[PDB]
Amino acid sequence: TAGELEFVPLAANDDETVGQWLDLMALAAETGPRAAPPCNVDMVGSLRFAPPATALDDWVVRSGGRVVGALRLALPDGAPTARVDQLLVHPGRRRRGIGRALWAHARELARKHDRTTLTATVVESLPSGPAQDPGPAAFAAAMGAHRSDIPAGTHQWLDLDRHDPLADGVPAVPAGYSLVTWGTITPDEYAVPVSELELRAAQEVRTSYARQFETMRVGRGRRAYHTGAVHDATGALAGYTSVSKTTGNPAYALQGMTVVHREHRGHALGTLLKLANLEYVLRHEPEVRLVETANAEDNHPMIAVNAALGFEPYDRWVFWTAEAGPSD
Ligand SMILES: CC(=O)SCCNC(=O)CCNC(=O)[C@H](O)C(C)(C)COP(=O)(O)OP(=O)(O)OC[C@H]1O[C@@H](n2cnc3c(N)ncnc32)[C@H](O)[C@@H]1OP(=O)(O)O
Repeated sequence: TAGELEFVPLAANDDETVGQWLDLMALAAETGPRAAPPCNVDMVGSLRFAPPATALDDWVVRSGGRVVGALRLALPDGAPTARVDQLLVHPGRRRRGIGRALWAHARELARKHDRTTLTATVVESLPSGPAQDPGPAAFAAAMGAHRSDIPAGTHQWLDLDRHDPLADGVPAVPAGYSLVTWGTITPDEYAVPVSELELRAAQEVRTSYARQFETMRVGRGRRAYHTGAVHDATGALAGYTSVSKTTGNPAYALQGMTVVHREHRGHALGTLLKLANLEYVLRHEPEVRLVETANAEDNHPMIAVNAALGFEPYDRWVFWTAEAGPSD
């Protein structure tokens, strides 16, 4: 084992290592999937602000005193899994065993932390979209992982220079409803409704958990655009939608989920929300051209509604699991 590679914990206040890790990512992305390039604010931020009720176990591996690879695990409280958020080898040092060594490290950490399975997201090909590097899938299989049975993510791209869903402007707001907007922090009055929109003083635990996500994203320098639909006669939150923007990459943005309350369906609110919030976005983020989103592949309509707005299916986010295995 030892000699060639050194395992070192990745720590936010370690400027040099952190720097070499940002560079590794930058270098890797040049020959990785289609993606917004890593944002350094977002990435250094991901070392200071963890998601709620989640422990981060981050590592770097070195050859000759330099970072040649990285492993980040997310450990959700209570759960028996360890999510592999990053397992990355310098693109000029692949096929020497590093990945294998990182993966043995991941299992040893899962085991130590009382987790029985590792999960990962692996980029693969869509049945008829553009062929993707098969390496990461063959690595996964070779580590002993299996394709899980939860349906994969259909990962889509809208490109505003090839289609403008706003060509006819934003549609008419249906009678009885008004629109509202907010930024990175949910207004006090919609906190509870947002959190319940898709379902005592258990609301506080909920509201507080959501607030930790919102601050995580700000800590990571992300801006966010929300549009809400309100039912005037009841003042109920009928639906909302969002878009997330990293400090980096002025041309890129992330399209979030669109939610519409069960009792307010049938009024094209979903398309209204998407279109109106996009208008909102471009007004403050005029350089945005490339918007990404992802849906459960098994839900064709939601995907279709996105296609109608010009998002095209690009690549496939497949879920894998593996056993942490015995310590003994
Ligand atoms: C669950 C996961 O972690 S999936 C991987 C997620 N990470 C990424 O996609 C990030 C971008 N890619 C990378 O960093 C690298 O391509 C990754 C992580 C494979 C790193 O792998 P490396 O360090 O190059 O591979 P490594 O040398 O450790 O092991 C490869 C073993 O797995 C398989 N394997 C690894 N890469 C490949 C590949 N590109 N094509 C085919 N088989 C591969 C082979 O069986 C290989 O066996 P060995 O050479 O005798 O033949």
